[PDB]
Amino acid sequence: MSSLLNSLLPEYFKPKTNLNINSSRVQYGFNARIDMQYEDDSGTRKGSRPNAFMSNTVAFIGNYEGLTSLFYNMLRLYYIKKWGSIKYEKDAIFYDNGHACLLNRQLFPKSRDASLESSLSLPEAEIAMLDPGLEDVPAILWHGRVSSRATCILGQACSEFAPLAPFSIAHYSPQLTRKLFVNAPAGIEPSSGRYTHEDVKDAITILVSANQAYTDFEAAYLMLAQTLVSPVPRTAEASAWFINAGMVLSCANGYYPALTNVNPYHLDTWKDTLNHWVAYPDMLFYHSVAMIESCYVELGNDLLVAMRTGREISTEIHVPVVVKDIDMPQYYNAIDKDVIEGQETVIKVKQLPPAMYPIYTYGINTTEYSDHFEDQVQNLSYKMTNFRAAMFSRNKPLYMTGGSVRTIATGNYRDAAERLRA
Amino acid sequence: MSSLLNSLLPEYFKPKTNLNINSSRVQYGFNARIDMQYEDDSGTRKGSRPNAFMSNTVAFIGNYEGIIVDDIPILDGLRADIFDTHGDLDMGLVEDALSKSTMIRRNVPTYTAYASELLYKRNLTSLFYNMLRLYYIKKWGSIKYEKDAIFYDNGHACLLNRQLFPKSRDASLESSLSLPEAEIAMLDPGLEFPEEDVPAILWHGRVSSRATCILGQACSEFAPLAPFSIAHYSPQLTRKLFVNAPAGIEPSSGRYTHEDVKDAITILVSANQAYTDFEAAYLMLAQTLVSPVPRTAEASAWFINAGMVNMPTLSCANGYYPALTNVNPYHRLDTWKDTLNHWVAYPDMLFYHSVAMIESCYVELGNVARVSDSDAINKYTFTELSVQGRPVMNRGIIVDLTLVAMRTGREISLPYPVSCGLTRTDALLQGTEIHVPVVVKDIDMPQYYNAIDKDVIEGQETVIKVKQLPPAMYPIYTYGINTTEFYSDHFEDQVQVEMAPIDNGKAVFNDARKFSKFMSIMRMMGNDVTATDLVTGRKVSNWADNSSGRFLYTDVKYEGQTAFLVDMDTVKARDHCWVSIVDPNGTMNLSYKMTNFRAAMFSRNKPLYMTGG
Amino acid sequence: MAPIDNGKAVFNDARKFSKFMSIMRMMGNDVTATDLVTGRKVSNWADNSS
Repeated sequence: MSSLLNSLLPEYFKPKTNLNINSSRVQYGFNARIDMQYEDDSGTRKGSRPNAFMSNTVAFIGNYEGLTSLFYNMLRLYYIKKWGSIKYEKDAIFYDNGHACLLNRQLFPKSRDASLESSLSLPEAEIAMLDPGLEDVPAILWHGRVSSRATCILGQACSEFAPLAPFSIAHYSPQLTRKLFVNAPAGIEPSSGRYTHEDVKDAITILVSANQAYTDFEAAYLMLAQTLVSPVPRTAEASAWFINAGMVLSCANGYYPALTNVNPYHLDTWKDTLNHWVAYPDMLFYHSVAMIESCYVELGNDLLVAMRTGREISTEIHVPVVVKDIDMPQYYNAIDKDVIEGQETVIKVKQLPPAMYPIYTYGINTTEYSDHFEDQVQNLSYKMTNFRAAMFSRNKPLYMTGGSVRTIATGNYRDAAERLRA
Repeated sequence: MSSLLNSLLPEYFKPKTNLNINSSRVQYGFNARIDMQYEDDSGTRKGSRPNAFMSNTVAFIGNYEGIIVDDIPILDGLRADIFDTHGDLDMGLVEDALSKSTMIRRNVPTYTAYASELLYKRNLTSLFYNMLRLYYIKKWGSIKYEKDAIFYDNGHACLLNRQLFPKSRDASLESSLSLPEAEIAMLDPGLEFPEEDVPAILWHGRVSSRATCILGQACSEFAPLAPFSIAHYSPQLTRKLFVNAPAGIEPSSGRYTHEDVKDAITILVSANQAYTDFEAAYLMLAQTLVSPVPRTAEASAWFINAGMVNMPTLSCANGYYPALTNVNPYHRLDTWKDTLNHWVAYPDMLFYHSVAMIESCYVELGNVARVSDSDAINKYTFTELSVQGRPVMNRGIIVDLTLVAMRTGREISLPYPVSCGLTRTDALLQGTEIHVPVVVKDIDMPQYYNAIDKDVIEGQETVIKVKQLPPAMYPIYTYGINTTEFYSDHFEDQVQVEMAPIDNGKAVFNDARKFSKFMSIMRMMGNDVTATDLVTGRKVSNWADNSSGRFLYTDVKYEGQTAFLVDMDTVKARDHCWVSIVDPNGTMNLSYKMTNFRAAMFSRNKPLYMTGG
Repeated sequence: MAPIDNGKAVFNDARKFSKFMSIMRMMGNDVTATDLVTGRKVSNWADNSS
C-alpha cells in the first residue's frame, strides 16, 4: 500500500528515484538548527547550535523463519540480484558504546562469512505445461510464450530458501509447491540457469496482468516492508528484541480461464501499488525504514502505525555481551560483579527499552520522548528550524542519484456513480 | 445461505481467499488494548496491556452418526409452464408438455400415469453434502489424529482422546476412509416402465473418467477409523444411480484431485437446475465441519453421546422426464443462485462461516440452560414460538437458525422449510446427570470439581457429576453486539467492593452479580484469587481457563446460597503485565477499557496468516 | 526522568534539588546524594527538630 507508507515520510523530504546501497548499515537523520535561551536566579544567557545531527542506524541483518506468497519470493529474488555485493563478516561489531560490546558471533550462531549472492544456492521446481483437454498443484495464466529466463525465476521462487549468513531478504522459507502448471497457448522453453535483476521485473509485470492479481501484490509489498530492514539497537539493553527468531499457494485460473475476463470485480485505487513499484523500485527502502521506525517507537510506550500517526488506516531476557572496560559491572546489571577486559558475561533486561528514537515521525504527535519543535522546560526555551535530510553509509555521505519522483495516484471514482459503501 | 452467515462476521474482520490449515486445532480470536485501573483511599495504580489475546480453541474432531429420514420435496428447478397460479404441479399441463416433446410415442401413456408419484421425488441435498465432504478430505488430507493426545487439560483435571472416543486408531484424514464405489449405469431412453427406488440424474455432454469415480464414492457408506468431523459415519445413500447422458459413461479412473470434485458439482447443479438443494447442503456442512474444544473440564458433557445427523433420502426423477427441465425454471426468491456462486469463487470461506455458526449456537445454549421449566419460553418450547412456517419436524437446521436469530436479534428467512442437518440440543432436553471421565494430575482435585471419590491418588481414572451444562464457548465474533449481564462482554465496566479498616482484608460477597465481575477483572490484572463458600465449604478459583481469561458464575459448579469469603492477603501475582494489590485499605474501585480490535489466528503455537486475494 | 534511565537522576538546578530532598524527609525517606565534581556526599536527615 504505497499511498499509506508514502504519507509517513516528513513533508520537507521528497526522495529521488535511485539509491546505490553498498553496505549492510545505513544512518538516516536530519541537520537541524537549535536556538536555546537560558534564565535562572544568577542571570540570563543566550546561545545557538548551528548544526546538530540527530539520526538512527538501520541494518540488513535479522534472524527470521517462515498468490501473495509467490510475489513475496519473486520480490526477494529481485533485491538479492540488485544489492548482491553486501558482505557479512562474523567477527564484526553489532553494538559498541565503550564499556560493553556485542559481536555477530553472539546473537547469530550457526553462521559463516559470505556475500548476499553467495548466501543462497536455490534449486528449481518442475514448471510443467497444462495441455487444454485435461478434465495440491496451482495453475497460472501467461501472456504469449514463457521466456527461457521466466522459467528459471518461477522455478526458484517456489523452491526452499536455506541461507548461510543471516540476511533480512534471504530468511529461511519452507517449499511453496512441488509442481506449477502454466496455461500458455505457446509451449514453455527449458530453464536457462542465469537471469539479471531486470528479467525479474518482466516476470512480475506479466504474471500480475494475466491473472489480474493486483491486490495479491499489495499484500506482498507491505509484507516485505516489515522484513527488508531491521533496527540497530539504541542501547545494549535494546538487543533483547532480536534474540528469539520472529515467525513470518493455491490458484485455479489456469484450469478455468472463463472466470477471469475483461470486467474484473474490485477500491478504485486497486492498481496503484504495482504502478508505484514498477516505476520506482528503490523507493521500498524509504517506506520500510518509515514502517519499522513507527512500530519500534510505539512499542516503547504492525498496522501500531495508527497509534503513532493518529489516523484511521483501512521473564527477564539474558543478552550475551563482551567486557571492554574493567568498570562495566557499575553501569550494566551484570551477573558477575568482578570482570576482566576480554571476558564474555551476560546482562539482565526486565523491561524492554525503546530500540529507536523518532526521526521521520518527529513532532507529528508529541508525548512527554519530548520531541517538540518549541518547548519551555522549567528555564530553557529552544526553537528547532532549517531541517534537511542526510544519509551516511560506511562513515561517508550516501547521495541519492537519478531524477525527481513525479506523483502517480488515482481518484476515488473512475466512472462510478454511487459509493456502495460495502 | 452465504448472505446470512456473512453478516455474523465482525466489522474489523477483513477475510482473504486462501487459508493454509496444517493441523487439527485453531485458536481464532482478536488482539485488544486493555487500560486497567485500581482506585483506593491510599491512591490509584494504573496498568496497560497493549496486546491482550482472547481466544476460542476449535478442533476438526467430533463423534457424529448419519440416519436417512423422509423430508419435503424442493420444487425449484422444474419449468414454470406446468405450475398453476397457487404454485403446485397442475397435472394435465404435465401430460400436455410430455405430448409436445421429443419422447417415444408408445411411452407417453405409461410414463404420464407414474408422474403423480415420481415428480414429487426431488431432493439432491444428500448427494451434494457427500461431494462437498470429498472436496475438503482431499484438500486438508495431511492433518493427523494421535490416540494418546490431550483433548483438554486445566492443571487439576486432564481428559484424553482415548476416554471420549474408544474403537479409535491413530491415522491421517486421507488414510481414514476407504470408500467402495457404487455402480453408475447408463439410462436406456427406450425403457418400458420407470424403475422407482432408483434415482436418475441429468448431465451435460459426456461423463468424464474422474466424474464416475466421484459420483461412485459419494453414493457409498462412510466407515471411518479416526473420529474426524468431515469423515463421520453415513449410511449407503443408494446401490445403483442412472445418468441420462447420450454420450456414454467412461469407466472409473480410480484417482482424482480436489479440483475435479468442483468440476463434478458445477455440471450437476447446472444440468438438474438444483441451486436450493445446494444451499441446504452448504448450511448442513457449516454446522458439522468443526466442533469446539470445551472451555472448562465439566463442559465436555455436550460431546459424550453422539449427536444424530438427519440426511434426507436421495430421490431424483429428472432422467425419466428430460422435457420438464429447460432454461426458464420456476424459483421463489430471485437471489437463488447466490450460495453456489459464492462457494465456487471462495471455497475456503466456509471455515469462517462454520466457526461463526457454532459460536452463535453454543453461546445461546449457555444462557438457555439457566432458565426454570416453569416459564413461557423455556428449554423445551423455545423453537415452536420462534418458527412461523410449516416444517415436518423441529430438528436439524431449524433449531440452529432460531438460536442465531436470538443471538444477532434479526429475522432469518429461508425459501423452503427444510429440516435436515445436526441436532445439538440433545444432552439439554434429557435433563439428567452426565458422567464425564477424567484422569487426575494433583491429589487435591475433589474439593474444586464435584468428583465421585473424595481421596484419589495421581494417575487414577475418576468421574465428575455435571448437573447444569456450563457454556462451551465464550462470545468473541459476537462481542458487544447483543450484550447480556451473564457473560459481561462490555467495552467499559466497573465494580465497587466496600471494606472498612476494622476488617483485616476479609470481605464477604452477599451479592452474586458483583462477585462474578470482581473475580473476572482481577484475572485481567493477573491475580490468582481463591474464594471459599461459607455455607457448603467448597472452593472456587478465578483461574479456571487458559483461552478467554474471564470468570463466568457457572465455574462454582453448585447452585445454593451466596456467601463467598475472599481473603485479600493470599492474592498471588501469576501472569506478566499486571497491576499489584500489595495491601488495600477502604473501598476498592476496579475498571477497564477496550479501545481497538485486530483479528488474529494461532495454530501449532505459531501465527496462522490469511493469504490470497 | 525517562524509563531509559535506571532510577539515576542528575539535578543541574540547585533550587529544586533543595525542595526534592526536603519533601522526601516529610514522607520519611532517607535519601543520600553524591556530588559528581568534588566527590562528597549529603544526607537529607541532618536534623531531628524541624
